[PDB]
Amino acid sequence: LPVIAAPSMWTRPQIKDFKEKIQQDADSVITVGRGEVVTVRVPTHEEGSYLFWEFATDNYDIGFGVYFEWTPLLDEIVPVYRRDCHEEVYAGSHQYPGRGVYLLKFDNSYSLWRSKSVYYRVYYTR
Amino acid sequence: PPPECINDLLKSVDSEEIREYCKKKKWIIPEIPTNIERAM
Repeated sequence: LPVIAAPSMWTRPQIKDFKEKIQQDADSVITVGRGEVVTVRVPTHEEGSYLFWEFATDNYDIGFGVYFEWTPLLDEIVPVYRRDCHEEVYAGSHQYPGRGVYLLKFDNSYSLWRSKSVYYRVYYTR
Repeated sequence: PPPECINDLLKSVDSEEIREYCKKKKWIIPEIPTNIERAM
């Protein structure tokens, strides 16, 4: 079967620059309600190698994970876990296993009282 | 511009500057998501 390459993840200290840049270019800021899971679907491009993602939050942590949907099978790429992306920007990358759709899950399920503001950015290489 | 090397860069040195430059050279192409789903 297809062997799935391991994702890469890291962080960069400048949070304020990221959120500043996001608001400028477009308005895409996901507001995740209380007990909600937002899933951003990001398909693979016919000629493309990797998907790069970035995300950050304002006042609070949030759950993040990455799944891959084939061409409904699901591979788990980054298992869903809580990140402190309010302190720093969180980034990562993964190589295409094949033709399919990436599911970026922003998981607030645990939080009873608190909505989360999510700034995110996505890229791909060729 | 090999994909694997673009990754080692951004890991080690990451900023808006590197991102915009990598956008300039079309090493990284801005992505457009399709659907954004909401569940409880």
